[PDB]
Amino acid sequence: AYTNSFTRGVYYPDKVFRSSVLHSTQDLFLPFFSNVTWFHDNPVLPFNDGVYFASIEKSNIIRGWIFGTTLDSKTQSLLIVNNATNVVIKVCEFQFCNDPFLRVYSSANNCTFEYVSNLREFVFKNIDGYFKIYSKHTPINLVRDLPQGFSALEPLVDLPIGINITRFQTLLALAAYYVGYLQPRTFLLKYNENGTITDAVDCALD
Amino acid sequence: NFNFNGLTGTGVLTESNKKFLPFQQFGRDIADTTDAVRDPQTLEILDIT
Ligand SMILES: *[C@@H]1O[C@H](CO)[C@@H](O[C@@H]2O[C@H](CO)[C@@H](O)[C@H](O)[C@H]2NC(C)=O)[C@H](O)[C@H]1NC(C)=O
Ligand SMILES: *[C@@H]1O[C@H](CO)[C@@H](O[C@@H]2O[C@H](CO)[C@@H](O)[C@H](O)[C@H]2NC(C)=O)[C@H](O)[C@H]1NC(C)=O
Ligand SMILES: *[C@@H]1O[C@H](CO)[C@@H](O[C@@H]2O[C@H](CO)[C@@H](O)[C@H](O)[C@H]2NC(C)=O)[C@H](O)[C@H]1NC(C)=O
Ligand SMILES: *[C@@H]1O[C@H](CO)[C@@H](O)[C@H](O)[C@H]1NC(C)=O
Ligand SMILES: *[C@@H]1O[C@H](CO)[C@@H](O)[C@H](O)[C@H]1NC(C)=O
Repeated sequence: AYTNSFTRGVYYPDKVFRSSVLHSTQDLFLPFFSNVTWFHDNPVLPFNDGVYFASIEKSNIIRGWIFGTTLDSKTQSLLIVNNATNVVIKVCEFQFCNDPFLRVYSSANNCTFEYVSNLREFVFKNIDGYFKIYSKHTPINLVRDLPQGFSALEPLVDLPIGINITRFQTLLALAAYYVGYLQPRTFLLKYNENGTITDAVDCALD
Repeated sequence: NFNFNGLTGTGVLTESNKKFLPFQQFGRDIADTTDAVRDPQTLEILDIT
């Protein structure tokens, strides 16, 4: 099933404060009114050149994500698990199970990295050997459909970790979520007097 | 004159009112010249004029 992106999925493309200015950036963005896939299952989804991911939950139903070329111990796989107490980010040649319900993996080997710390919205990029997470949690009127209107995702996590990713999955506890793929688009971004991005033009749209 | 993490420049390092988000390290002018900087030790925001 599919849904429109409804102009969501903009994020800050630089770690640079800009304000009272319109800035053009050619970058990997979710296009305006793009064709996002919709879910309520957790398939071996493609990752392509990057993902917008969003979910609406009232009881913390999702518990994270996993990424790689294989999702098998032949290669390094990136994992983000949000357990009952912590966000745990790991890169290992994991041996994952048939469904990452929360029993995500049997074992881990050849590890190279670790990091530890409403509508939920995320963007994942894996470019030139970095991996980046941007996010926002957005309060909304209903529990099960992607809203109209605009807000820009702030950078959350930023990792110099060099993985190759073509597949990803969603972790679940024992809810409506949406997946959209980034395209290399020029966006004209409106940075307001507080330097927050309040609006954008997708120069490819129309 | 100053050097912030290798950002050479000159100016008057006025204490900034600008509301840097916690990830942002530098501010830029409409030209690419640097307009503000986060101090790498105190992590306050300074204007560069
Ligand atoms: C959620 O994950 C964190 C990892 O970030 C777990 O933290 C470890 O907890 C044990 C005690 O149970 C400590 O000895 C370790 O030092 C902790 N590791 C880190 C990196 O902090 C945490 O236990 C997990 N939560 C639950 C409920 O199991
Ligand atoms: C960890 O990854 C390495 C590759 O980086 C694997 O290395 C092979 O290990 C076996 C057993 O030691 C050797 O016979 C091969 O020659 C190694 N390959 C290379 C290219 O050196 C290793 O298999 C991985 N770990 C596990 C547990 O499989
Ligand atoms: C710029 O930032 C300030 C916050 O520092 C915004 O002011 C707040 O706006 C909300 C609106 O719901 C009020 O509840 C707060 O009381 C305001 N705080 C202060 C200190 O005034 C302001 O709206 C922002 N401006 C723009 C254009 O985004
Ligand atoms: C969305 O994408 C699928 C292919 O992935 C296609 O079959 C469907 O018609 C598309 N919908 C629109 C409105 O473009
Ligand atoms: C670095 O120096 C500043 C003072 O210039 C101090 O406030 C800060 O805590 C120091 N950072 C660390 C990590 O010790």
